[PDB]
Amino acid sequence: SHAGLFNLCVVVLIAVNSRLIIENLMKYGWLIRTDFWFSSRSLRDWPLFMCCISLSIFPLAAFTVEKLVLQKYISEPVVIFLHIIITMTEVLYPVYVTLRCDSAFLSGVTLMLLTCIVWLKLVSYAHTSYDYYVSLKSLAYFMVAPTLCYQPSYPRSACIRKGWVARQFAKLVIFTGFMGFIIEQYINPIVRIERVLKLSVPNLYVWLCMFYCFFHLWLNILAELLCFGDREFYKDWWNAKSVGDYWRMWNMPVHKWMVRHIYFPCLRSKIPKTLAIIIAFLVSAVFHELCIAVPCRLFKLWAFLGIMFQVPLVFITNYLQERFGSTVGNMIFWFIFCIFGQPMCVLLYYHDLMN
Amino acid sequence: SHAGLFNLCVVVLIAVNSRLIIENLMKYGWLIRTDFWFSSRSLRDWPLFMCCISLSIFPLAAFTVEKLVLQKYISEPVVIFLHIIITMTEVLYPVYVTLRCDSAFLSGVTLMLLTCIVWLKLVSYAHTSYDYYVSLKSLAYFMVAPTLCYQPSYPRSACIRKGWVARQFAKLVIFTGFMGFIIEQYINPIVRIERVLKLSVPNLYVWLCMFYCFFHLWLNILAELLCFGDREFYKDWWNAKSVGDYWRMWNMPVHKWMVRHIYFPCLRSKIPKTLAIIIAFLVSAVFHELCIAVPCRLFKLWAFLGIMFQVPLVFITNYLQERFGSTVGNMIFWFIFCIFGQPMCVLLYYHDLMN
Ligand SMILES: CCCCCCCC/C=C\CCCCCCCC(=O)OC[C@H](COC(=O)CCCCCCC/C=C/CCCCCCCC)OC(=O)CCCCCCC/C=C\CCCCCCCC
Ligand SMILES: CCCCCCCC/C=C\CCCCCCCC(=O)OC[C@H](COC(=O)CCCCCCC/C=C/CCCCCCCC)OC(=O)CCCCCCC/C=C\CCCCCCCC
Ligand SMILES: CCCCCCCC/C=C\CCCCCCCC(=O)O
Ligand SMILES: CCCCCCCC/C=C\CCCCCCCC(=O)O
Repeated sequence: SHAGLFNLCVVVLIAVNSRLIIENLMKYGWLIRTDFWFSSRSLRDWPLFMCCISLSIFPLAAFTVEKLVLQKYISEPVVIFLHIIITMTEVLYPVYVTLRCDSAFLSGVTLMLLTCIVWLKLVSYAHTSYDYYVSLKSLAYFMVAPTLCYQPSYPRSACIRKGWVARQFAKLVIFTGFMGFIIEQYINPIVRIERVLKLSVPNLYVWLCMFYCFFHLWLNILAELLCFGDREFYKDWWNAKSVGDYWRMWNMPVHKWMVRHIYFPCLRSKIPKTLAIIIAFLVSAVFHELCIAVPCRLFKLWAFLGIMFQVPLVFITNYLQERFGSTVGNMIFWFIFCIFGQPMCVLLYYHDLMN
Repeated sequence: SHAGLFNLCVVVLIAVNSRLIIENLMKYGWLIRTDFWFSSRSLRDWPLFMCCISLSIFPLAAFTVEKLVLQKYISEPVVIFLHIIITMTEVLYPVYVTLRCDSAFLSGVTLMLLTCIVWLKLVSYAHTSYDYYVSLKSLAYFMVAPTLCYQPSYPRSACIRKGWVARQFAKLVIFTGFMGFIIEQYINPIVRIERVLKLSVPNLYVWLCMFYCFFHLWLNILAELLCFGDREFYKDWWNAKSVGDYWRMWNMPVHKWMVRHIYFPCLRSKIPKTLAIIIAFLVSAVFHELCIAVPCRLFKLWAFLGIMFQVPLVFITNYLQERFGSTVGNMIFWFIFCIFGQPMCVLLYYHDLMN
């Protein structure tokens, strides 16, 4: 029920290194100096964080495709064409903003992540129903809601616990600081066969702390502050028998965005392989490549090819899970997630950024 | 439900070191050389493993205190005196065997562990009921049963699954070999403030692998071969809010041996502190000191004082868990279990053995 071994990992990586106090060298307010964003309100990161506010205008377009009634100057291919156009400019504008304006790493990462999330929300709004109104602020709650499925009707009318979520925010900032410490003093000295695994041992813990920061801490804080309900935002992916089992429980918001893309809304095409393994993962590869490669300002297509090489890993690991046990299935998931996977998909870009 | 992060730890400590194959130097059948027992059927370990067979004769005595009916030549203090005597000689004979006969470490460890388990089984038989028979082989099943409570009546009338248990035995031998590898190449080079934690980081993983070997693997194999049922042999101790909570779910056999020692069979004395914290833990300290110090053949009383100083940690950590959070309570449990606890309670004796 609780965390358990995560607190063990945190305290043992505190205990391994000699910085037992927050003052490492001198005058450090946190346990690490501010290395994630730093600077101030300057022109380096000014258009990147002002672009995310611009991502509010694309839901505001899409409601004005649907709040415009369908007998009022719009026809049946026109509304789909407007939906495709207002999603495509929504993707293409922050890419141009991040590539033109030279900036840091994390500001581009959060702008691009917000762009991908807003895109998935937009596509889930566009095709989810039958065809001045009474629901004009439903899209303004779905924008800052964790789910990627429209008309949730999940109970907002509840007592907001101002407590617990505050503790969760403290856990969030201290684990982001722990992420920064592991990055600064475990991976940065390495950059300037088994050496790849020696390089990739700390970034697996960095990804584990990333998942604890976003899906358990941040997504529950977001579901609590606007009192969504703190719902199931993932299942037990850490005991993934296969990597295809990993993809269906690491992200319960994205998986419900996939069900319209796989089941009865998309069951009119009747194809097993491309509809689940290729184009549903082409979506995730595009919105991985945009999230990792555009902030580094070099396009080597490594995150895209990493996810597209992780696509045959589904077919290999499901059969290897059927062949071997659920133990060796999870061990081969952890090894294939460590050395050729999502942590290494940011290790390559970090090495290309810091060299 | 599954293991999850344990397979991650196994594969990441495989990936850290360069021995990616079982042939480390030359001719190694396992992934470590045979260092646990080794030798052969020689006179060094001959009386130690022949003493465990002798531990069968003390249940065979105790049934002959109870199959001898209380109207047949025995009175009410005499049966209790016979019970005390046949438990005390049961403890004191393998101590003399291990101390007189100079031998290895693990043979003494398994002899003393069997002595402690047989003692707890004997005490839980002497006082568990009201007062040639029809149940003459019940004590010969309780001897090789995981529980420490008498008259279980748990269903042996079931089909033994020959599968899974075999897989569990393969997991057991490979995790014992992985234990030997971590001991050989992570702790042995260290022996000849933060240096104590640098010494005690691999032994926490060694204890984690010991718990996975004994309580999840070996005890389920034992409960399968005799088709006991593979019952609850521990609960989630890894998310212990306190060490006082850790002691009640690390060992569900020992905890039910403690419930008769605390509740209604032993509630006639009505004392809160000594009946739960001192003399219910003096048992565990004595049968820790017999297990770790007698095989090392030096009596520095370190495991006994380690458990007895681990006793006030219950009183500190219950209030510190009421004060701080369940996250910080688990982190302080993991730190207080790492540096001054059961893994360090074998680290001191291993340092004194290998130097
Ligand atoms: C006049 C005054 C001026 C106006 C003032 C206005 C303020 C301006 C603007 C603010 C933004 C605009 C707000 C508009 C949209 C609101 C959306 C929102 O609030 O959250 C909704 C969303 C969560 O998305 C994120 O948070 C992502 C961002 C988190 C990144 C880190 C960011 C730190 C943040 C701030 C730093 C500030 C600190 C000080 C520095 C300041 C100096 C520089 O939830 C979902 O729906 C998703 C659920 C579905 C999951 C999708 C798939 C899962 C994907 C990934 C898993 C991998 C994640 C790894 C994480 C990568 C990084 C390690
Ligand atoms: C004519 C032919 C000759 C005659 C042939 C006969 C053979 C003679 C004899 C064999 C024994 C006598 C059998 C008689 C009794 C049977 C009892 C039995 O079988 O198990 C019952 C018991 C389990 O106890 C153990 O196994 C403990 C032993 C495991 C130790 C390792 C041992 C490896 C074993 C063998 C090695 C051999 C390999 C080849 C080498 C050979 C060359 C040298 O279960 C419970 O009830 C307990 C549940 C309650 C829990 C109590 C509290 C929890 C405590 C601790 C947690 C910490 C554990 C740390 C682990 C310590 C190590 C790091
Ligand atoms: C090694 C240094 C790490 C620095 C921080 C990490 C930077 C990149 C982090 C995450 C990239 C995106 C991961 C999740 C992608 C899914 C996004 C989506 O599907 O829309
Ligand atoms: C660091 C090297 C490790 C070598 C193997 C470990 C040797 C000792 C292991 C366990 C000792 C006993 C631990 C549990 C004691 C409980 C016994 C009881 O309550 O009867």
